[PDB]
Amino acid sequence: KKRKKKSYTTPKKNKHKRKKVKLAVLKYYKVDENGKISRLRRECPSDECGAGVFMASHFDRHYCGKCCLTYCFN
Amino acid sequence: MLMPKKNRIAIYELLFKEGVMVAKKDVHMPKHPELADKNVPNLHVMKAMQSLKSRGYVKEQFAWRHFYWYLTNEGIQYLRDYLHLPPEIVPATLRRS
Amino acid sequence: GVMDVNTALQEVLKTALIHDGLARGIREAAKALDKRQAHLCVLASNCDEPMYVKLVEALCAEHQINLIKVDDNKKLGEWVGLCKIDREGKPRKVVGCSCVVVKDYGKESQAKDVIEEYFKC
Amino acid sequence: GHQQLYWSHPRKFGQGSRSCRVCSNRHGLIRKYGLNMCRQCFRQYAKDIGFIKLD
Amino acid sequence: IHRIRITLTSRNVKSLEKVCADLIRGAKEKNLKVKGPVRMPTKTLRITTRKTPCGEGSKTWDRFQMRIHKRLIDLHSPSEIVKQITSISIEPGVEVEVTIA
Repeated sequence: KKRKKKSYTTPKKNKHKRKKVKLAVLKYYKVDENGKISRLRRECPSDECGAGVFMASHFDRHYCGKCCLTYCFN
Repeated sequence: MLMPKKNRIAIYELLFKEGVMVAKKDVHMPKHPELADKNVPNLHVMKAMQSLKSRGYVKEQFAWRHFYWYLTNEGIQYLRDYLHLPPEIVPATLRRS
Repeated sequence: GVMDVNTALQEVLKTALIHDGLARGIREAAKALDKRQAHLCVLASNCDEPMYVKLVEALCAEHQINLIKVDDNKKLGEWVGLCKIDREGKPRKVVGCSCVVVKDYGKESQAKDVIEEYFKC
Repeated sequence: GHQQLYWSHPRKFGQGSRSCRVCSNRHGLIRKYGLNMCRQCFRQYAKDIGFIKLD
Repeated sequence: IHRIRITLTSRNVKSLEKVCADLIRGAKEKNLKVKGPVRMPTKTLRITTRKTPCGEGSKTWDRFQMRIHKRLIDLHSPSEIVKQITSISIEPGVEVEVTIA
């Protein structure tokens, strides 16, 4: 087979590669002097979320990707 | 493969229930003729077989657009090791022999 | 025969190995801790990062589960094998977790009783 | 979401996946008595089907 | 009713007739009123195929014809007797359809 000449736009089919911190804590908060947790992460009624999996809510809609729910506060 | 390891070990168990089956030559087939409605993509079935082909402990006898599985003693040993299970699960056909 | 918690640690790590498990990293650690499918815990001597150890202590406080702290747990966890398919890449672990159930369904042991007697204290 | 989106459009009238039952070939499929082969495989393998030439 | 019908079909006339003779003798070995073999019209299946794999040369075709010969043996007897006669190492290529009504 012959060349299709990917020369104008990005000739890249590779996936994303990102750098971040080893200790990324976004399901909890630290430096709080509290053994309990004030629940700012939304309660997920799916039987696949425990205490280690939660969701973050933005100003636009409610994000999902596990059970396709909606907790909308726009 | 963006596929969980537990399902790969499930495939290993289902194969270990026998010694060799056949595969349909297709990547667009959602399910498996033997593992019907068990969330086993055919493309990932041939992915598994091609992986053990890269290992070199399995082969094939492809015919009429159908993969024909193989298994050697070292390959059976490797599958019985990665299953983390006793070798006691011999193919049921000898129990029906 | 007489078999202690130090020898039983090898048994619990082997049982964890047989059911793979052994969750690593930082993400997705307290999934089994919420619904109490795991009934056993292991800790290593000393610590390297205070954040992880204080998070683990706070999580044990959130679940009312008592930790076990032992010495030279790393060798006892390395004896069971952590190769991750052949000599390609390297393992790395700090805290040993025998998640989801203590003992095998068809393989029991008297080490479970002594481990839990020293685990519920 | 391809896992629930896989095989969305049912291609039932076409024989891309219902081609000659022997190999990756097309262009001359015949469905007489449900052969599902091209001419090549049928003619080379007509001795086992049971079709003989005495006309 | 106990009229057992064997719809027996095969590709070879001689093997078919040997099967029919053996079956009707095994019925004749017992006390069973029977009818003669009823020969339904043989199916002649035509498949005319181009010979050259890629179109070239004179327009040449093969004509593969499939002759399917079918007899029926309907005898007034319980099917168990006919099955007792059946275990006679039936000729290969001769298929039997059992009709009980």
